[PDB]
Amino acid sequence: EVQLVGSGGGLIQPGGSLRLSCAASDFSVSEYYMTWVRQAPGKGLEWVAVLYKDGSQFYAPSVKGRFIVSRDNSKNSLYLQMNNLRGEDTAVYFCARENADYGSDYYFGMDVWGQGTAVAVSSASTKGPSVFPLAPSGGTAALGCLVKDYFPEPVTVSWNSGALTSSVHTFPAVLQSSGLYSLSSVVTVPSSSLGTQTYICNVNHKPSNTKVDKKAEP
Amino acid sequence: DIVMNQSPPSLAVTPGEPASISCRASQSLLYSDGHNYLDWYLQKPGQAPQLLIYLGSTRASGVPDRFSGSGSGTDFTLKISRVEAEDVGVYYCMQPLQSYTFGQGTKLEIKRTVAAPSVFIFPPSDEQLKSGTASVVCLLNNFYPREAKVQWKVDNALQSGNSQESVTEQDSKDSTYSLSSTLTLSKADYEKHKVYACEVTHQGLSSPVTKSFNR
Repeated sequence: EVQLVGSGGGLIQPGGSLRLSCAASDFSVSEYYMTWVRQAPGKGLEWVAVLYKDGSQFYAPSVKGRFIVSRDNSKNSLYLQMNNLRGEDTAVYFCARENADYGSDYYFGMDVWGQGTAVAVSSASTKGPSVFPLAPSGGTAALGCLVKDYFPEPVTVSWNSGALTSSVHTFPAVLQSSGLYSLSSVVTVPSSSLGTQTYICNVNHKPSNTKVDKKAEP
Repeated sequence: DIVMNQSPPSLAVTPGEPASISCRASQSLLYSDGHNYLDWYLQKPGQAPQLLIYLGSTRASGVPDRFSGSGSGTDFTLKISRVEAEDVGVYYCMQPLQSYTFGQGTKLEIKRTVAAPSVFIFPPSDEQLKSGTASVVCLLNNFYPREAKVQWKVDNALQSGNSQESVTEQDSKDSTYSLSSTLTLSKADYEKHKVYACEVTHQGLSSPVTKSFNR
C-alpha cells in the first residue's frame, strides 16, 4: 500500500522548535515533490512547504524563514523543521506526496497523505487525562469511557486495541472553563451479548507518555 | 498569488440527488500545457484529505464513477451525479500552479429521513467520585437532524450553565448524528440532590423523553 506514516507531533512553548516526519511506504520519497499542508482547529487547509526532487524548497508566506522541508533517502522519510514556533502555527500537519514533476510535464495530484500530526504551540504545561468507565436498554445497551481534564489536544481512543470498530462514537472534546479538555468515547452494544464480554477502551494522550486501558463493568 | 473562491459553504442533499460545488479563480488556471491546474480534495471526518479530481477533469485512482470534475479557465465545478452516505464531508478545491491555494471548502451533508435518538444516561464513576467531582453524561447515540435539545433537570428543577454538549459528525453509513452532554458539578453540590434527569426534545419525537436516575 502506497502510504505516508507521520511521527512526532507535540506541545511547545512559543519560540520553540519542533520536528515532524513522515515515513513512506511502497514509494521513494526521493522520486517526488514532497509537501506539507496544515489545518488549524476549525479552519480549512493551508499549504506550507514543498520539497523539489533537486532538494530546493518553496515556502508559504506565513512560514518562510522559520520552516525547512528536508528528506532522508536512506530512511525514505520526509522531515519538516519547525523553528521559532508561535501560536498561529498550532495545527494538524499533513505530509503528502505531490505526484508531480515540472521538469517533465505531467501532474497527478497530491495522492498520498499522512494521517496528520498535531502541533500545540502553548505556554501551558502538558496536562494528562484521567480515564473513567461509563457502564450501563431496548434490545441493545450502551457503554463508554470518560476522559477528563487534559491539555493539550488531542487524545487517542480505541475499543480493545482496534477490535471494536462498529457502533462507536468518540466525541469532540469540549474546552472546560478550567482550561483543560474533556472528551467522551462510547460504544453501542447488543444487550444480548451482555457483560459476559471484555470491553476495554484504549486511551492515549501523546503530549505526556500516558497510555491506558480500562474494562467498563457495571 | 491566486485566490480560490468556492461556494456554497455548505450543502444538504437527498441521497441520490445530484450535487454541485463551484470553484472560481481570481485568475486563469489554464496553461501552455493546454491543461487546467485545479484539483478537488475531499476530507471525511477525522481523515486526511483525499484526492478526487485533478487537472480539472481527470478522476483519480479508486474514486467512484459518480464524481466528475468539469470547467475551464477561471471556473470549475465538482459534480456528484448521485450522492451517497459515504460522500459526507468537507470538499476543497486547490490550484497548484502558484502557489498551492485552497478553496474554503463546501461542507456536504445528507438529507436523511427523520430519526429519533436512542437516549442513554450515565452516572458518575466510582473513581471520579473517589476524587471529588461528578460528571453526568447523556448519550443521544443516533439521530437526525442535528438540532436536539438536551435539558438537564436536577430534582425535576431546571439546570442551566453547568453542562456542555458535544456533537459527532454526520455518520458515513446511516447519516446519523450523536451528542454527548455532560453535567458537571462538585460533590459537594452533587450530593445536595437526589433526582437527576436528562430530558430530550427533537423533531422526531411525540413528547420530549426523559431517561434518568436518582442518587
